[PDB]
Parts: sequence; C-alpha cells; structure tokens
Amino acid sequence: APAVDTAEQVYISSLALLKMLKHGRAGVPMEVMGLMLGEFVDDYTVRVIDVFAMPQSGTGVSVEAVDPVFQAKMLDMLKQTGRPEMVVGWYHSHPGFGCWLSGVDINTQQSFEALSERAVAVVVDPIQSVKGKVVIDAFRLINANMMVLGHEPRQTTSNLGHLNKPSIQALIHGLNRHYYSITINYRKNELEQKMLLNLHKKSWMEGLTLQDYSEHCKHNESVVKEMLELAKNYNKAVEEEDKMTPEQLAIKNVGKQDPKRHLEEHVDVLMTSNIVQCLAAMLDTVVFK
Amino acid sequence: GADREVQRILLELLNQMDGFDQNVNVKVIMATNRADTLDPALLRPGRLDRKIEFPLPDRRQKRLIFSTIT
Amino acid sequence: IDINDVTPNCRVALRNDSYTLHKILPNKVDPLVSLMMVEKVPDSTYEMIGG
Amino acid sequence: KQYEKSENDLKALQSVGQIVGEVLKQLTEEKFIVKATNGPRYVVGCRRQLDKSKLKPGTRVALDMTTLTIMRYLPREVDPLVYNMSHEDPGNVSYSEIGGLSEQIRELREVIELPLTNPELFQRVGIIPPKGCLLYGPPGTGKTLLARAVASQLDCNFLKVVSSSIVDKYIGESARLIREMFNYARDHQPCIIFMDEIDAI
Amino acid sequence: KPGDLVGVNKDSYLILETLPTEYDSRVKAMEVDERPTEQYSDIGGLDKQIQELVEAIVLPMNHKEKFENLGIQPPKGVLMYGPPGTGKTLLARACAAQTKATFLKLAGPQLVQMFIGDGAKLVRDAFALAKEKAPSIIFIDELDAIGTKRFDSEKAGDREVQRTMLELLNQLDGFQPNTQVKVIAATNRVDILDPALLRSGRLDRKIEFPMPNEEARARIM
Repeated sequence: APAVDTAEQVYISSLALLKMLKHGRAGVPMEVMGLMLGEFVDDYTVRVIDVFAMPQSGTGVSVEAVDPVFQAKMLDMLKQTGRPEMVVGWYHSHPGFGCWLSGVDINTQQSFEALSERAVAVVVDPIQSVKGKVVIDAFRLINANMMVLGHEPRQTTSNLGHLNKPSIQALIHGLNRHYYSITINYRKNELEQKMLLNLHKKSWMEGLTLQDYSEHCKHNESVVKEMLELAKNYNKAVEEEDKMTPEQLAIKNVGKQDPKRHLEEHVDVLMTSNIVQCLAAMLDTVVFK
Repeated sequence: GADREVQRILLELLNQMDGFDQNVNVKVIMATNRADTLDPALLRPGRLDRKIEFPLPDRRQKRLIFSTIT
Repeated sequence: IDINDVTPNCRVALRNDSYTLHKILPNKVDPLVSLMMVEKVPDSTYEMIGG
Repeated sequence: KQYEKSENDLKALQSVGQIVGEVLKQLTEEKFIVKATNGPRYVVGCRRQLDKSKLKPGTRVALDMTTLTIMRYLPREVDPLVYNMSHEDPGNVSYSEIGGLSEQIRELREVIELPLTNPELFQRVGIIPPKGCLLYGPPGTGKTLLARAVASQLDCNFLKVVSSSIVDKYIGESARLIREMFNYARDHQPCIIFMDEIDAI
Repeated sequence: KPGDLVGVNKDSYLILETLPTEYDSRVKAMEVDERPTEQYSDIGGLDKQIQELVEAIVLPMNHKEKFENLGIQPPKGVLMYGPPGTGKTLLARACAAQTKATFLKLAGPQLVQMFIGDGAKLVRDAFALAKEKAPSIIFIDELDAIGTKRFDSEKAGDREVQRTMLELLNQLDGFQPNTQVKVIAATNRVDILDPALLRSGRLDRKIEFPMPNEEARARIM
C-alpha cells in the first residue's frame, strides 16, 4: 500500500563480518543475538563498522535477550575511545533455523525499527548454511500487504536483490513476506585482505628442517611395501579395461579401489618427500660451516 | 502387525547371513532346544554345514561335572 | 523424465512433491525368487546320489 | 512469578518441539551417533558449551529438532510404569495376618532377606546365593499375601509388579518393561523384585 | 507423576494442562445408568435365597458402621449358581434398590476382546472405575467367558482369556479393597468354573438356586 520509503543497503566491513561468524558458531544450536555499531552516511547506506553481543540466553533473539546493562556500559567507554558509534541495527544468528525469522523475532526487529527506521536484522547461519560464501540475509521487515499488492518492489528501488534457499519452500515464503534479500556489499581493501592471508613465520625454521636419517628410511620402506600389494591387480588393469562404464568396470578389473590411482599417488608422495628432506640436509651443511 | 515384524527381521537376517562367505567371517551359531516351536525353514542346510549333537551324558561323564560344582 | 513409468508391474522411483512418479528402477524382485535366495538350498550333482 | 514459568515455553518453540535420543556410540568429539527413542537414527553435533565427557550410552541426550545438535544432557532412562511399582511397596497386610505359614516364611528369608544385609555369609560357604524364588500353592493359601506382607513390614524398596497385563500386542513395547525392572534393581541395590501372576508370561 | 496423563500439542510442543484419568470406550459402552427395580415381589417365592443374599450384600453397605463393630471383612463377592430361570436377573435389580448404590453392569464376554493384551487392561479398568464411582456392586453376567484355568495346554489355548482370568483375581485381592467392591456373580454352573475363582475369599457365599417350589410358582403368577 502506498508509502515512500527507501531500502537500506547494508555495507558490512571485513572486521564486522568476521565477528558475526564468530558469534554465530559459538551460540550453537541456541540462537543468540547482538547489536551492530556503525554510521549512517548518504541517503540509504548504513554501514556496520563493528559488532558486540547481547548475552547468550535460551530466551535468545528476543527483546529480553537485549540487555540495558551492556548497552549503557559500553557507550560511556566508547566516548573515551574517540568513537561513540550509532546503533545502525542489530544482528542475530539462527543456527536452529535458516534465513526465515521466528515468530518472536519479527516483534524484536520491530522494536529496533522504532528506534531507528534505518534498522535491519541480519541472519547468520553456520550449521543451517548451504553456502560457504557466508549465508547471510538482510531484512528491514515490512508487512505482508506490501508484498501482495506489489508495492514492496516500488519501495526497494536502488536495490539489485537475490534469492537463495537454505531450507525449502517454507523459507522462501517467509522471506517474501519480509523484505526478501536486500543487497549486501562489502567495504574491504588490500591492508585487511593482507591480515587475513597469513599463517606462520615459523615457515622460516620449517623450510630448512629435515629429520633423522632412520626416519627417511621408515618412509621409503612403508611405501615400497605398500606398492607390492596393489601391483597384482595392476596386471589385469593394463591387460583389459575395455569397459568405460564406471559401475561395470568397478566389479571387473577392481576399478573401484583402482591400483592405477593409488600407485601413482604413492610414487608422487615418495618422490616429493625424499627430495625436500635430501635437499635441505645438503643446503644446511654448506651454509652453517 | 506384530507377527509381520518378526517375520521381516528373520528374512533380513537370512539374507545378511549368506553375505559372510565372501569374507573371512564365521556364521551365526544358534541353539535349538525345542525344534517344534521353530521353523524347519531355519534348520535347512546350505548355510549350515556342521551340525553339533549333544545327547544326555552317561554315568562316567556325569560324575566329573558333579565334582566341579561341589 | 521417463514414459515407462506408466507401464504396469514395474517397480518405480518416486520423487515426493505429491508422490509423483520419477522413473522405473531397473532392479526388480519378486517373492518367488527371494524364497530360493534366502534358503540357499544345497545343490548337488549326479555323483552324490550316484552308485 | 508468572513471567518466569512463561519463559521456558518459548525455549521449546524456538527449537521447534524438542526430542529425546541417546548416544549410540561416539564417533569423534564433535560427532556422535545417536539412536532416537522417537524413530530415526541420527548423526548429531554438540554445543561448544556442552561437554562431551558427560554423555554416555548408558544415558540419554536431548537434540534440537531442526538442526540436530545436542543441546544438553538428560538422566538415565527409566519407564513410567517402574516408578509406580517402587511406590506400590506399602500395600498393607502386617506380619500377624500371614502367620501359621511361619515354617514356610523362614524358608523365604534365607533366600531374599540374607543377601541384602551381607552376601558375606554365603561367600564363606563358597557359594553364590540361589537364583530366583518361585512361590506356588493351591488357591487361597496366600502366596501373594506373603511376598507383599514382608515387603511392607521392612519397608525396603520392593517392586510389586502385575505381569498379567504387561504383555501387549505392541511389538517391542512388551519387551522394555521386563528389562527395565532387572536393571533398575541393580541400581537401587539392595532391592527385591516380586512379579505376581507371572503365570501369564 | 509418571503414569498420569497429560496433554501435549502435536503441532508445537507444550503441556497445555494436565489431564485427569481416562477409561477406555470398550468398557464404557457396556455400562448402565441404573434401570428400574423389579424387587423381591416380582421374583415370587425363592425365600431362603433372598435371606442369604440380603444378609451378604445389602446390610453391610447401609449399616456399614455395625459391620465394622462385628469385626468382619464385608464380602469380596457372593456367588449365585444353579439352573437359569430362577430369577437371578430380577433378584439383581432388587439388590440394587435396597443398598442405594450403583450396579455396574459387566459382561464376561466384553472383558475378553479382539485386541490382544489390551483385553487384560479392560478387566483392570472395569473394577478400577467401580471404586471411583462410589462403593459399588458389580453385576457380572456369565463369568464362564473370562476363563477356566486347568491349563497345561501344550498347544495354544488362547490366553487373552488367561491374562484376564489372572487380572480378575488381582483386583479381588487386597492390594486394592474388596470391602468397597462387592461382586454379585451369576453363572449357570460351578462345574464349568475352576476353583481358583470360587474359593471362599473370592466368592464368599455359595447360594444355590433350585427351580421354584409349588408355592413359589403361585406367587410368580
């Protein structure tokens, strides 16, 4: 039904997204929530700088889950940091459900909407997720009628939108009633990207390291012994394998548990292992003395 | 429904029993004490090869047993 | 997917969404064959009886 | 006070209808294999918070219906019926009303009463107390009055069980009750278990 | 507490309230709301029999305080046996009027039923309810249906009937009262019946009903 609204594109920072994953994994299976800190810039963009949590409770994703004590306490301290940030919205996780909000959860979204109408609820799924691209959706949440009329696409303009299905027709219907998937963009760059890249500086010691010679021998022995077992099937394999049909081949020439795949796999581990150990021993010798 | 479950359970068991021969495993060992409250289908061979007989003990056999319990 | 699913006395796959027929399964069984199979009856040649 | 009660209700509704299971066998710390008391066998997880150590196959766990992760630990499985049998121990009838039977009464004590206090007496002999008691007699004698009558006077844990309606046509449901009473007694040791009218069985 | 009935919602699960006891339909249908009395007059003659029956059932229900003073255990059940047509059904209706209590109609054939192991639960429920209804007299017709235990039956022998025969003893035994439930039993013969049932602390009085005397038939007319 006619109203002149705009959609909120949710710009999630790298720092913020990672914390949202952290909280959601931890909460399992019980659904947990928290508030989002950010800034309101332009005429629709709410950006999430950082996220903190409201307590883990089995009364989670509720108005109750929200703690007045946490919120005040943080905000005095935040004034000192030289970042007192706006509450752009609230994030929650469902690891008992998908991107379909619960019945309590719709009321809770509404309370946030009263405070700042630039408020969204972002659903974080880590074991009700079907995608490793981070299954997150955004809702502002508006009534059923708006979908039915077809008003709701007039309001969203300046959106692309998207649709995914973690869990069947029931979720799709829940999504459509709300506000469906409004676009999530990321504020990221190369400095943040380099931090995430890392593993070990300890690679420094490890590249040079090689083990005791008795150990070099253990490895070589174990592999040659192994290779003998598979060898007897291999004879048959090369003689035949006219079949190209995976199910028939499997029974016929022991195609499943194949001697080719495994024997190759074995020559390749043995070769590489011997090279790095041998190569290091020699390199160290020359250099230290 | 009751009678049918027990019947299904036993068919599955026969089918899985036959599965053993391909592998090293030794088959089911079971005791029939009353054979008339048992199916003769379950006493048929081809899955049985060895059949154990126990009879009643005689005098001498019995005496030995009596010492162990006492 | 499959017009052979309309053919009677064929074991058939179904995909649920109303119990809709998918395709006919190429592996079929009857109880008469299954009777032979479970027993594993001893089978023997002419020699055993022989003499 | 009313708000506190109202709060737990929401916990069920968030999980959507919580279900009981048991840990069949532990695959790894994260993944357990659970056989359900409701039906299907399941592969399950555990909350970060909920410890692995607590769960046992001797005991029951609870699972979130919609994601199949173990929320928490639940106590050892005991049937509803067996709770009623333990309670049924005072059914009245004092030791006076069962007299004259007194010679036969002395025989019942040797078997039942003596191993409770000390199994040590039979141990010195070098024999394990004799298994099972059978009470039989012509009608009206008071074979059931006797078993029942001593159980009340001592007031020891005594399961009094009617076994002439415990068999049902419900396959698998008849089995559980019969098992449960033996297991239970081993736990609530010392105990006596009396089944009346097991002529039926 | 375990065994008590409780409601749960099948769609999403909460215990709405706790639900009180429940007695199956199969027993419920057989029951009666008490039918008019024929009294002792309509069953003309049969004087000696009436005197025994009245003494056993009716006087302990009404003047129950005096019976406690005598010290006695009020009957577990009394038995009527002997040839049909002697007005047992009529006599039952009369018993009911004197006591001012419920005669709970029970058929011996209804207790053994088509469902198996459930039939045994039926006997437990029928006596169980009589206690709850107030003090009661259970009018059982044709107890010959419930079973005759001489069993050794190496082949079958039914045994829906066995379970019910044993359960019926249990309810008569003083695990539950038998001073609250009285049994007025009518069976055509005691020859058919087994001694497990008859005893003297399952059925206390044995009242034989001979066929009417000469004066008795004039009273009936």
